[PDB]
Amino acid sequence: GAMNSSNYAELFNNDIKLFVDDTNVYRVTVHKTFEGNVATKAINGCIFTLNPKTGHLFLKIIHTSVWAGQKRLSQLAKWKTAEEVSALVRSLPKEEQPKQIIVTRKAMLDPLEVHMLDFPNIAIRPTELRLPFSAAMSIDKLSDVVMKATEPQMVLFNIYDDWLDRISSYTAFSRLTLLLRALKTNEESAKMILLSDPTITIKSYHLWPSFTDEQWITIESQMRDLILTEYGRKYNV
Amino acid sequence: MNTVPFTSAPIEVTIGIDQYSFNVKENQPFHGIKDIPIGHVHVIHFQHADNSSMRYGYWFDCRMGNFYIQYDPKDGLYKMMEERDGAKFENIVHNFKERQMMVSYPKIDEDDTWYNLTEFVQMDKIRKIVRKDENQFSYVDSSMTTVQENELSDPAHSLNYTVINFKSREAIRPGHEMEDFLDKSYYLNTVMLQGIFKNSSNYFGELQFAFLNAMFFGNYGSSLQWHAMIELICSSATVPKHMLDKLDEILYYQIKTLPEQYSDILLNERVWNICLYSSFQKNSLHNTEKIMENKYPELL
Ligand SMILES: CCNC(=O)CN(CC)c1ccnc(C)n1
Repeated sequence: GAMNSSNYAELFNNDIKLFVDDTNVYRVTVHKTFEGNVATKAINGCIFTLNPKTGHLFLKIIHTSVWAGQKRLSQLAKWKTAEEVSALVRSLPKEEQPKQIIVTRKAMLDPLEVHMLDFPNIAIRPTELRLPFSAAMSIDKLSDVVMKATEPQMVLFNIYDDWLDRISSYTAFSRLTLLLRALKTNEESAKMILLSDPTITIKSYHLWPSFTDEQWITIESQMRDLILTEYGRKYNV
Repeated sequence: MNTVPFTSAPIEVTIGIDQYSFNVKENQPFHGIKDIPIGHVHVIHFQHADNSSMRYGYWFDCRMGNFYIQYDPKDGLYKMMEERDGAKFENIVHNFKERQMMVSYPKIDEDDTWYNLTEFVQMDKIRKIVRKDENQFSYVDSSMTTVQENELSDPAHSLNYTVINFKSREAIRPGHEMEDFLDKSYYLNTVMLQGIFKNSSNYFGELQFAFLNAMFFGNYGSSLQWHAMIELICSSATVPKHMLDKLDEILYYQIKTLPEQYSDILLNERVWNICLYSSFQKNSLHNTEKIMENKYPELL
């Protein structure tokens, strides 16, 4: 069935699974036309596919050429996502495919189910969690590779950098969701927090700064402050 | 005009003949049903006074033999049987008619309801859905399951309807996943019509037979089958114009005939609202939509 608070620890067992988020597959700017009407201009997007146990991010870039001459693009984006996820499973050795795939929006269930009819032993699940993965385009290096793409492309990241050397997957996932929740709630402040100390750098091969354990605990505390705060400023409390 | 004689009526029962029904009291002198129009299939069905559980009955065609009903006190039901001795049969029927112990199939001459509900239903196809080839008639009841239901447990007593599944490899061509899922014309026209049913009459025939088993027996698998065959058409952008026009006639008479008070269990809100209001054919079922909206607007 669905994924929720009660079975949250299944994400870090030893059955290979992915999360698929489709919220940045079809992205547009909305502008006025000379005639004073409105038109959209698509920009590159990405499929956020994430192995939560290892941190593997199989980032599929969706080049704008894929929408050319297509109608009903919000609907096709769902099927395009399913088609690419399916292509990835199929590319992979049997022992390497996902036993489950969790979709972050229910509208993905039917597209992915239909694209995966060949894999009846892969379970396609929704979740009741409000995961902040839409904020993945606030990670500068991810946004950069998407926007520079001139063609369809798959780039493989580890969204945990080297964190699993020191902390568990459970803890690494929780750090990631907190960072992403913060970026989603107030991207400027979130980013001020992460880069306030020029001595702490992001290695060329990482997404996040090289914080010590003690420095992560402070960062993590500052991000919770941010999220609590924006909640007041928003609701007046 | 043909006759189904009854040996006796030892237990109080509600008897159905097509869309008609009447009460027989325990050991009332009842010897069967006469003036049955030749040329259509028919269904004679039963609901015991004592156990309104398990409606049950027999599909049959009087051209295919002489059939009578006889209560079995061992198995506890009204059983259809064939009389092979034809002189015995004529003689038995003549006596019962002379003594006027038969009710008359009560057809009004303006009334084409039964013909309109059974236009494409053929006894030879009923016998492939309901497998029991030693009899020419076919038993159905409330609790029989469908072949598809057994895939999701006794196969001899199953309803072998045509399996329809929108999320199956049969329904979806590789590379046309979105196209085939959002527009089922390929599944309808090539897979089902051209491939399985051969023509639209065989398809409509199963669809009608599914609806009747749902109405008369509350057979839940039959109901699912009816709705599925409707939805497959309604979810195809490309349907021959003649098929839509007959579909509209077919549904109209099914909706007209449904008990007003059974509407909540035999009609799937999702399928009907989708078919009448969201589907490719939302503009194509004028008669069906008008009767649906004037009779069951609650459902919509
Ligand atoms: C795609 C679902 N499979 C995995 O996640 C397994 N996972 C092992 C760490 C990796 C890592 C690298 N490449 C691939 C392809 N898989």
